[PDB]
Amino acid sequence: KVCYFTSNGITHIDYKDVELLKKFVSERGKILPRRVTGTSAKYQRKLTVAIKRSRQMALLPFVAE
Amino acid sequence: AIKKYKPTTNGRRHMTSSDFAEITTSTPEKSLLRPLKKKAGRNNQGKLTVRHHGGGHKRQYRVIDFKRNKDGIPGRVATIEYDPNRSANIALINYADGEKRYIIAAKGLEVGQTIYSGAEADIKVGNALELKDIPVGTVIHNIEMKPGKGGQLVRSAGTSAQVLGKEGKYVLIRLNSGEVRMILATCRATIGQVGNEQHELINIGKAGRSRWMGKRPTVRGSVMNPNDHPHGGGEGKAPIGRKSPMSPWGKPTLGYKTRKKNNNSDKFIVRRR
RNA sequence: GAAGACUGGAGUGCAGAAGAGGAGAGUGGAAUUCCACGUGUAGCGGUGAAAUGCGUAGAUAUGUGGAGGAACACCAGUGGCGAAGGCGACUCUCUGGUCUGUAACUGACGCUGAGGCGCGAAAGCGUGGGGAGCAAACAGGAUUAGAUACCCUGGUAGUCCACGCCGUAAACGAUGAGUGCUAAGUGUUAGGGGGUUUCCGCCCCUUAGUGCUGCAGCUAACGCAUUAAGCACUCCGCCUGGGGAGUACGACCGCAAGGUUGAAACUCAAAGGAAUUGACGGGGGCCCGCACAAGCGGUGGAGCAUGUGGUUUAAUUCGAAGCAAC
Ligand SMILES: [Mg+2]
Ligand SMILES: [Mg+2]
Ligand SMILES: [Mg+2]
Ligand SMILES: [Mg+2]
Ligand SMILES: [Mg+2]
Ligand SMILES: [Mg+2]
Ligand SMILES: [Mg+2]
Ligand SMILES: [Mg+2]
Ligand SMILES: [Mg+2]
Ligand SMILES: [Mg+2]
Ligand SMILES: [Mg+2]
Ligand SMILES: [Mg+2]
Ligand SMILES: [Mg+2]
Ligand SMILES: [Mg+2]
Ligand SMILES: [Mg+2]
Ligand SMILES: [Mg+2]
Ligand SMILES: [Mg+2]
Ligand SMILES: [Mg+2]
Ligand SMILES: [Mg+2]
Ligand SMILES: [Mg+2]
Ligand SMILES: [Mg+2]
Ligand SMILES: [Mg+2]
Ligand SMILES: [Mg+2]
Ligand SMILES: [Mg+2]
Ligand SMILES: [Mg+2]
Ligand SMILES: [Mg+2]
Ligand SMILES: [Mg+2]
Ligand SMILES: [Mg+2]
Ligand SMILES: [Mg+2]
Ligand SMILES: [Mg+2]
Ligand SMILES: [Mg+2]
Ligand SMILES: [Mg+2]
Ligand SMILES: [Mg+2]
Ligand SMILES: [Mg+2]
Ligand SMILES: [Mg+2]
Ligand SMILES: [Mg+2]
Ligand SMILES: [Mg+2]
Ligand SMILES: [Mg+2]
Ligand SMILES: [Mg+2]
Ligand SMILES: [Mg+2]
Ligand SMILES: [Mg+2]
Ligand SMILES: [Mg+2]
Ligand SMILES: [Mg+2]
Ligand SMILES: [Mg+2]
Ligand SMILES: [Mg+2]
Repeated sequence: KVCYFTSNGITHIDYKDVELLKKFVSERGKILPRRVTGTSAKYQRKLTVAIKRSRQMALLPFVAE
Repeated sequence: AIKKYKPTTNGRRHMTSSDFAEITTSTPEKSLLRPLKKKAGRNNQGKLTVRHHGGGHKRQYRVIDFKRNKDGIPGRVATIEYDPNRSANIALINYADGEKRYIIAAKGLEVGQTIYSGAEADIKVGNALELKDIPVGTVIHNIEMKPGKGGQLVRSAGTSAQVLGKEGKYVLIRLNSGEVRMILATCRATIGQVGNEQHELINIGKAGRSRWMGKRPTVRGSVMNPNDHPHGGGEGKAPIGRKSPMSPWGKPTLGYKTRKKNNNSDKFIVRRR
């Protein structure tokens, strides 16, 4: 459970923070559902856009392995 | 675009034409005009060898640059004009030297651009490059067959060819007719499709308008006499009472392949149309 | 009706929030297809079975590179936005609406709305680009008594884009718009206030959406029930037994297919909604029986007795017809 972002108070999810985003993707680069990481709805949407942006600039793998 | 006419008369009922929207000027470069004279299909001996020709509006040849052998000199596009001697339009180009030449106006060419020829030129519309410098997959036109001769292959309005692959001294190219052809890598070509793409939609609408371009009426062989055509003769309307439709000189005309059966360039053609 | 006054309805200002709302211009990665070149050999594909089909001019498989079109895996959720149709890759530009708080401002400026004007899935039409997959018509191979179908192999218009038409749908919540009043319980989306608390977190109050369960009340019943099908007020659209029939005639619109408006003669004594009790299903669960399994031994094979059919005869007397006649 517990929203990771709300618990730590971070209110801006950025696509450059490639080390943070890798927590919420699978080992293959797929985004994980909010019913597994437990993050709240308002922040899952922000997370999805940031991952899609940084996927484009080779910071994250589209399909990995 | 294409301009339609209201049916004010029966001869203008279905006639269409071009609006000439892309043509900039109307006065040719007087230093690049040469005279022509109609031949009407007449021969060296004065005989008629090719029929249905002769008797149109008089024209004047203007020399086109197919070789494109001025290398390293930037050239600015000045005007886009009308050439009666060919289907595509032409563009007047004055290089930085002060030398003026005509080329075939490609699609997307407009006044004010700059073009180059050589080995340092970019892959841009209007540039001329040797085929060994053109990457595979690009669309080219004005292909030439022998080095240093001048473009011959793809020149008509709205036509294009594509580079398929390189295999050494030669290059595979898919011509506009749809055959993969193999030509030398030292020949030149121009990037881009040819300009006047809408030329094939024009409806003549009149017999006189067809006569303006220098065409004479075509008589079907079925209405001739037995000594005039293999189809001639017969009481009433008659069918083709033969094994095959025939040309005026014999030699069946429907399906019969006429390419020479022992041609030298057969090895340089991969697949036919 | 006329002249004044007010702020709660309505709107503006100020401060915040969320969103696949729209149009244009670019860009990205998986995958099917095609092309060029490495390696390799006789198969590949398909079905309930097979054939058509592709393959020794060397495929299917595999590695590298290129071309082009279309749709956007996970996120994804009785989640969100829009008046309805509808809108899911990313970035930028131009844009419409909505919700919460404040009480700064105007001071009834409001609701509904026949004729009118716009938007309106998919198919379809006109001019022109584009065409990778899929696929009406169609061709071939199957199936069957026949198969103008379902199945297999291909395949054109079409599906895509620009502009102009069309004006329809189970266009559905089968439920017109506005406003007020009438028990509760519990999820979720976007906000606001307060208690506890170093934050974190838990609880209570509240506004606008989106679901489930339920009292009064309503309903023929099913069921609806603060997102009413309850109790009331204002304006609009529509109905008056079934067929003929959304037909004919007239009119308006359309390039065309057609669309909107729209009867009568004649004929029937019914058409219809919901729920009940059976019966049935090439619907689903559970139990039983020499019903299958585990056995032992027969029949169908050969020779005869014997009953039936068939057939032959003047007669071959009549009745029995899967199980349940022989
Ligand atoms: Mg001729
Ligand atoms: Mg011309
Ligand atoms: Mg005659
Ligand atoms: Mg003869
Ligand atoms: Mg004859
Ligand atoms: Mg006759
Ligand atoms: Mg107000
Ligand atoms: Mg949007
Ligand atoms: Mg292969
Ligand atoms: Mg709405
Ligand atoms: Mg006042
Ligand atoms: Mg209204
Ligand atoms: Mg109206
Ligand atoms: Mg459509
Ligand atoms: Mg197919
Ligand atoms: Mg309707
Ligand atoms: Mg619908
Ligand atoms: Mg609703
Ligand atoms: Mg209706
Ligand atoms: Mg109702
Ligand atoms: Mg009502
Ligand atoms: Mg109401
Ligand atoms: Mg209300
Ligand atoms: Mg109400
Ligand atoms: Mg709620
Ligand atoms: Mg509450
Ligand atoms: Mg809302
Ligand atoms: Mg509610
Ligand atoms: Mg009532
Ligand atoms: Mg209920
Ligand atoms: Mg109330
Ligand atoms: Mg509802
Ligand atoms: Mg009712
Ligand atoms: Mg009525
Ligand atoms: Mg009636
Ligand atoms: Mg009647
Ligand atoms: Mg019933
Ligand atoms: Mg047994
Ligand atoms: Mg045994
Ligand atoms: Mg046994
Ligand atoms: Mg046994
Ligand atoms: Mg025995
Ligand atoms: Mg008997
Ligand atoms: Mg009997
Ligand atoms: Mg029976």
